[PDB]
Amino acid sequence: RELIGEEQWNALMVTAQRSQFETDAKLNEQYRLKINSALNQEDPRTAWEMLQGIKAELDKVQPDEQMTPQREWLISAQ
Amino acid sequence: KIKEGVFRTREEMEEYRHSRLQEGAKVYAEQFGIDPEDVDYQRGFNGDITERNISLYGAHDNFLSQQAQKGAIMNSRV
Repeated sequence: RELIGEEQWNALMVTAQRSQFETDAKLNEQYRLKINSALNQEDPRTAWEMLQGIKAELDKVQPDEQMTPQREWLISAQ
Repeated sequence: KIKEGVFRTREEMEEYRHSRLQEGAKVYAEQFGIDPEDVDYQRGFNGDITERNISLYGAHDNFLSQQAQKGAIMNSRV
């Protein structure tokens, strides 16, 4: 983490997290459809547990706390 | 090997130079037929050893200086 600079390591981990969502479009499709079918539930309180579900299946593919664009989908969804 | 960066010190370049001098003075002779201890062979083989050594030492101390800079940076971060 210190050969490559701090800033460059941050960029690196951001890229390593968000690359597995534009290298395979199955992940992109699946997550975007779950997000959108979670914004269209009738009860707003039952959309929030769907959104915590999505935020729970993002922590299995992006394990570092940088601001990947998928963590922007979830923020706009909430 | 000097300007590629294999020897990190001066002692390793010194030992490598010395040993390869001996093994080459033998191998090239026995490839060309000439006696390795021949007096005329060792007149053009060992011809101008100090100028060769000075050129090598210079083109290695350039490397030592740049390596010291790199290491000093990567050490002032840790």
